[PDB]
Amino acid sequence: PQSFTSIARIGDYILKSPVLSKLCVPVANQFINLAGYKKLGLKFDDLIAEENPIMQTALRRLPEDESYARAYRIIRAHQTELTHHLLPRNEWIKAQEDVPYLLPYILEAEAAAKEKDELDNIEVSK
Amino acid sequence: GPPSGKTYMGWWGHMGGPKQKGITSYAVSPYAQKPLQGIFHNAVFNSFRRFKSQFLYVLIPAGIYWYWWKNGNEYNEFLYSKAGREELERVNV
Amino acid sequence: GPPSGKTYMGWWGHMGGPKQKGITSYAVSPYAQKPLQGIFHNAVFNSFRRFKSQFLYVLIPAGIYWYWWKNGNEYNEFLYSKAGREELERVNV
Amino acid sequence: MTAAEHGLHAPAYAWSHNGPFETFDHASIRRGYQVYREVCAACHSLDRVAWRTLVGVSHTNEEVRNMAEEFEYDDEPDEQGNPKKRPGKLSDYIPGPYPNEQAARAANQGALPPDLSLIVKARHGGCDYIFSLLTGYPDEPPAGVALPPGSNYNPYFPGGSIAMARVLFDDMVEYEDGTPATTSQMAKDVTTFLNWCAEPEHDERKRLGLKTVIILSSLYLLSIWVKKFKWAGIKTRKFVFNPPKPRK
Amino acid sequence: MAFRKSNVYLSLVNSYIIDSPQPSSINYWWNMGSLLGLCLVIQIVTGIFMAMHYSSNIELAFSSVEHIMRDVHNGYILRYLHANGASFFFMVMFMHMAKGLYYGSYRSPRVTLWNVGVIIFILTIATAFLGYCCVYGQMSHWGATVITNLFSAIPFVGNDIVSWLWGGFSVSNPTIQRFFALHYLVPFIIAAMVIMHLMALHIHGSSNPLGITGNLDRIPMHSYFIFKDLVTVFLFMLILALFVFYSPNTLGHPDNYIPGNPLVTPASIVPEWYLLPFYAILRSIPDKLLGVITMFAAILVLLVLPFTDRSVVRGNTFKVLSKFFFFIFVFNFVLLGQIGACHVEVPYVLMGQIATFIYFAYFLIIVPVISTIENVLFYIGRVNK
Amino acid sequence: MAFRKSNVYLSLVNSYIIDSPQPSSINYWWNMGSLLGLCLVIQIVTGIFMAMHYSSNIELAFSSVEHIMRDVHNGYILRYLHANGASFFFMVMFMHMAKGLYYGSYRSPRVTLWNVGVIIFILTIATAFLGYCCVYGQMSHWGATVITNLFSAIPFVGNDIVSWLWGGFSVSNPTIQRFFALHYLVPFIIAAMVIMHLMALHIHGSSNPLGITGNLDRIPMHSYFIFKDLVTVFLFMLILALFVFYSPNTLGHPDNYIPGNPLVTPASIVPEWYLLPFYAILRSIPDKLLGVITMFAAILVLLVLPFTDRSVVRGNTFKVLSKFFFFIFVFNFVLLGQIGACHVEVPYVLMGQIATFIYFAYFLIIVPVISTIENVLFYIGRVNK
Amino acid sequence: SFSSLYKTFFKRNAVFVGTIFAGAFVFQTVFDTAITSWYENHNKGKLWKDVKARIAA
Ligand code: HEM
Ligand code: HEM
Ligand code: HEM
Ligand code: HEM
Ligand SMILES: COc1c(O)c(C)c(C/C=C(\C)CC/C=C(\C)CC/C=C(\C)CC/C=C(/C)CC/C=C(\C)CCC=C(C)C)c(O)c1OC
Repeated sequence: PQSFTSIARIGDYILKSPVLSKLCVPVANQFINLAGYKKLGLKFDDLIAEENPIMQTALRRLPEDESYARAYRIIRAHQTELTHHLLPRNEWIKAQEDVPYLLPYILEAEAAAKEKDELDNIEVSK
Repeated sequence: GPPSGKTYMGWWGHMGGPKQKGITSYAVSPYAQKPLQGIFHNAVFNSFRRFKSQFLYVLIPAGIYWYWWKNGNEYNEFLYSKAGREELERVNV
Repeated sequence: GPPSGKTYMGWWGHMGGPKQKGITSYAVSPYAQKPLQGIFHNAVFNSFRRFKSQFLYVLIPAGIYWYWWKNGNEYNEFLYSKAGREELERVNV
Repeated sequence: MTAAEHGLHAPAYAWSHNGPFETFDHASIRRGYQVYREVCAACHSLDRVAWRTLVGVSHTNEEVRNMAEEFEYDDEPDEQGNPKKRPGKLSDYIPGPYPNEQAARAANQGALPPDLSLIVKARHGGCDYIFSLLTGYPDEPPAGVALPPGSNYNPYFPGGSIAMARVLFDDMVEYEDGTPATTSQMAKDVTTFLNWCAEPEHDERKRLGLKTVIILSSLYLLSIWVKKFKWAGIKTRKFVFNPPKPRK
Repeated sequence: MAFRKSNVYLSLVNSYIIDSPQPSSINYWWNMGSLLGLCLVIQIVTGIFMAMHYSSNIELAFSSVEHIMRDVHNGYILRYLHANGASFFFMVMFMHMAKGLYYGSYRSPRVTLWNVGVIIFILTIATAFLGYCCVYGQMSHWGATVITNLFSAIPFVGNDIVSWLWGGFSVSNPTIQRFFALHYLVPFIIAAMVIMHLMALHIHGSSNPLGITGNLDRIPMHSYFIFKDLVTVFLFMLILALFVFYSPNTLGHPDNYIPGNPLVTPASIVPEWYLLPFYAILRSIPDKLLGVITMFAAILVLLVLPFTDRSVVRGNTFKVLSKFFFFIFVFNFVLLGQIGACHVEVPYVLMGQIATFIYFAYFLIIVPVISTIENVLFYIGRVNK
Repeated sequence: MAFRKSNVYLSLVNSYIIDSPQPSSINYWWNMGSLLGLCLVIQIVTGIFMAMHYSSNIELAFSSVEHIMRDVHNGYILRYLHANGASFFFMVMFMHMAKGLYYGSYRSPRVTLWNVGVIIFILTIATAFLGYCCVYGQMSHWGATVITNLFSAIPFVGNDIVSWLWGGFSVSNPTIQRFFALHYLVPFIIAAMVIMHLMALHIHGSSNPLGITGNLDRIPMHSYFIFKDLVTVFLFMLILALFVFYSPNTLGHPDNYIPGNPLVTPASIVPEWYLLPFYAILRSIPDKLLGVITMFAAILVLLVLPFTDRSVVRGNTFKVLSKFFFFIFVFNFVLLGQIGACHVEVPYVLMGQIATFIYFAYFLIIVPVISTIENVLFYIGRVNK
Repeated sequence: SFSSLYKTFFKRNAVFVGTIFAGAFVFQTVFDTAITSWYENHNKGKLWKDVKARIAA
């Protein structure tokens, strides 16, 4: 368990710096290519686990179409892994279409959860 | 029974997973299917491609530790071979 | 959860007993009253009333079987008492 | 972990009883016992095997008795309580020649003589190791090595010092025919005998194992087939997605 | 309503065996665990049938085992089956734990399952040691003495507690009687813990190998998975038969077949194959208190593995660096066992100490830093601006 | 939501000890059942600490009992508590039975419960005999001989099965070894059966003493009935102390304290007090096969009690004749036991035969006809025309 | 000739179990005797059967 606030902060810091970006973008691309999940038919906006209640709030905020598409992709992945095959090289998830559709619905709720956990322990102030 | 806590999985009819629509699963029934539709092509080709795709992940650690173990062994028997007064005493003692 | 068979007693709230209206209960809390009320008067009086009510149900069977046991013991004693040559033989067979 | 303290690693001899489908060569147990009784004599124990299990495995029915009436076993007393000795019967163990323990340490000039009844099942390697000990003695003691008096050298014993000498010479058993005067022969007989006495269940065990492995192999293949069969109702289902109508 | 869900005695078996929505993508390791449980039950059964013909003294304990192995109709099968079934039980136990580590089962949903499991682990190690003491061979007696003297490290109460548990100044009749009675009792407690493990499991089901939510589709146990457990247990039964008949003494050492003798000790004192990793670290750090505490530390670290990994993505199928480190970890474990089995000499001490350091470090520090690297790489690679 | 009802390991205990709506009008007999449960658990615990210091060979079984008697610090308490707690357990179980039969808990909605219970009954009788053999005094050897030979009444092949169960052609090492191992095994099976007993009980609560619906009002389990159990268990502890310290050798018979001698037997050989009732009916009818079948037939005629009690009004709290007949039956039972204890001579064979006749008659025919008369009288009394 | 006659022969569950048990019986017997024969003749001069004959004179 590790919040996406820290991840977003680290990511923005890395991306803003130009030289460090030139150093780390190619290795990131090659890593996500060798990750072994684009081919079998997964977007990275699904691999994140679904035990934390914040994840439940995130999913409950999704629109209908994306939830249905996510269900189709996950069940198809289940079946294809069961078969031991991989999908044909026609529906491999192309790199340019790995859009983040779920990250904002994590951060929007993570901020509220963090400020809830903070505001309880307020002081009398002056 | 007394009410129990919230759970992310239930029983049949109330799985609780996201509601899906448009999925249309099919079947063929096991009797009229000729089980071993692919038994040699699937076997050899899938086995070799899967062995290729996950080959390094065991070659690298096993090779590293085999090299380590071989070096340790060779130094050990070099210790107890006409070297117990000059090499043994400089590390052991 | 997996649904189970029909049951004649539910849990709190859905207990299953007949619904009733107009029944009123009370209580006075343990700390506001003497724990030992009656202690002796109820002891002696209720004890004697209860023992009087059910005396015969335990008196009669005990008496019957005591009578059997006494008769059996006395006959057994008479059997093996200067009677093993004139009574024991004619009844042992 | 020097070589001297550990002894030569056991070789890979080509046994006769080894192999997944091989029994004993117990046409030689019949003489392995003979040589063992001649040469071990009053030194090692073998006090765990009962004369009712050398019948039908190495000796037919009556010879076991015909030597069993040559020992004593100290059975129950007479009417006066004096303990009585009677000839041995068919369900009594071999007597360890040294009475309790002390005569052993008084006669070996050293340590206890280890129990042979389970020795070759209780040493590292072991099937060859006893053979190596029995034949590994150099004909001349090694040069430039300290050795305590009495004990004889061994290139196979861990530590290189054995308390027993090498009484395995030639022309000293003479089983029934032309065969002895080859110390390898006596060594082979005794090692086969001890490998049997460690477990008088080799033949039956191998047979039962063969039966079980055949049955299990057949059952395993059948299970493979049935798993391929009734799992095939889901290992081939196909899903077809349809974009649901966007209305809410 | 169907009778399968009406009678309570059968409603329970329905909910756990006849119908339980296992996930679709299950690989052979869940069947590996079920095979493990069935190995436990066959071990218990043959243990009872063993104990019906076993004495319990100390001058008449070795004689009992030689009697059961040589002079009883169809007996040696029982004794070799108990021993090699225990060894295979430890093999499958380690395999089950390794699967748990690899696929992300130890994560948040089943921390209670993980705790109950590690409790079962320490119980099982205790049981195996107890039974291995029950034989009272040559090295088994030394092992019993060493472990019963381990507790002397505790300050103040260092000689009273050993004098209590040991029941005497030396290993004698009370020691072995106590050990045998405990060895009989504690497997039933293991069975109770197994029941608890099942209850804590069924509350949330099993996990997908992909590390994804399994609340989408499921298929029942019976008529689909019962056959898979059947095939894997057929494989286990045949390999166990191969061991118990063809080559019996390969998963052990030829020293238990020696009468107990508190006069001399073997050239090398080694535990059975399934304890060498938890024996190398004892020779590793040369402080008695440090070793006694670091064993239970090596278990407590498995306890503390939850809320240590902090990758938002469960499992290690999709993290190349994490799974590569897992493989170097498993080879670390086997190397640790091997380095323990070999003697303590000049290179071996450095080998073992470095092994312990990298092992505990992988549990403590490697996993979090690698996890954070993985998460940040995933976050930055797929985003552009 | 309250943590007591959320965690599974505690949500289980909540519904059985912390929140279980027992009926308002409870008396001390269900508290007595709780007493029985605690007697079982203390029996198990003291049995473990007993077998911790008990040998198993036939030659060293009696010596083991004297050793647990004196040569172990604070050990005679263990042995006496084991024995007298067993006897008190059997008495309290008999009283649990008689309660159940009187109040009509065996009415249809609890037949599974009642069957499971009588299974515990037969199992417990077997356990008691097994342990009494485990002692191997003087008359326990003859008791084992006879009860093993009991099965020889089986038609055709009867000698092979008894020789198999009896470990050979003589009472020897395998006999007592197997008997002790099975005795040490069975009470855990009893524990499994009684957890099933609790499971079957929880489906429909516990019966009122009035034999009427209790779903109207109920009061919570804890803080009310836990103390009703505490008072009775304290009574049990004090009476057991009175029997274990001041009056040890009363409930049992002073014959076990003899070395086994299969050459001489005393003319007065009787079972312990809680097996006399069945022994009487066994020695009553003049046949071997008839007696062997009629013991288990006594158990089965216990079984047949449901769907025979054809009173529309549950229980025997409002039937003068039925309760009078129940009292004649319980005094019948005690008379049967005592006549079994006494020797068989001329005035006793007829006595015992009549006793068995009235016993089985009460089970079969007394309950239905008397019940029907009660029901018809109840109808006729309160009707005009 | 796998016509409907075998399907009717397999229709009744009880006769299916009877046939499987009878097959188990005959299989046990013939398989055991065959395995013993193969194990025996595979070792000429080893097993006691012929050794006692040879020592007979
Ligand atoms: C007696 C020993 C054990 C038994 C009988 C047992 C039983 C089971 C069973 C039946 C399952 C479900 C699938 C399977 O069979 O694997 C399971 C799963 C599991 N067990 Fe155990 N187990 C035992 C020991 C352990 C131990 C020691 C641990 C951990 C230290 C453990 C942790 C787990 C985990 C993590 C799962 C995860 C399933 C999932 O993620 O899909 N178990 N166990
Ligand atoms: C609960 C019933 C059990 C009984 C009655 C039992 C009894 C025995 C007995 C008699 C021995 C051999 C005693 C000796 O050699 O002197 C033994 C050995 C052993 N038992 Fe158990 N056992 C039981 C359960 C278990 C369990 C559950 C395990 C582990 C999962 C286990 C592991 C072992 C091991 C490893 C040995 C090895 C020592 C040897 O080979 O004998 N036992 N057991
Ligand atoms: C170790 C053995 C047993 C245990 C631990 C046990 C435990 C219990 C418990 C806890 C109850 C709830 C009320 C009470 O405590 O009495 C109960 C009730 C009952 N038990 Fe048992 N029992 C045992 C043996 C038996 C046997 C052998 C039978 C009958 C053959 C039996 C028949 C009953 C019946 C009929 C109830 C009815 C309660 C009601 O109707 O109000 N029990 N038992
Ligand atoms: C409720 C269940 C049990 C009952 C009713 C029971 C009853 C008895 C009885 C009557 C004896 C005869 C002892 C005497 O003559 O003084 C006995 C002996 C014994 N029981 Fe049990 N027992 C039970 C459970 C157990 C358990 C669970 C164990 C062990 C864990 C155990 C261990 C023993 C031992 C070791 C003896 C030795 C004989 C003696 O020293 O006199 N028992 N038991
Ligand atoms: C000398 O060379 C060595 C060596 O160096 C090592 C390390 C080992 C390895 C040995 C170990 C690692 C020892 C580990 C063994 C244990 C930790 C077992 C210790 C014993 C126990 C823990 C007894 C447990 C018994 C019980 C009855 C537990 C109590 C039960 C409770 C509290 C539950 C109560 C039940 C309920 C329902 C509340 C050897 O075996 C060995 O010999 C070769």
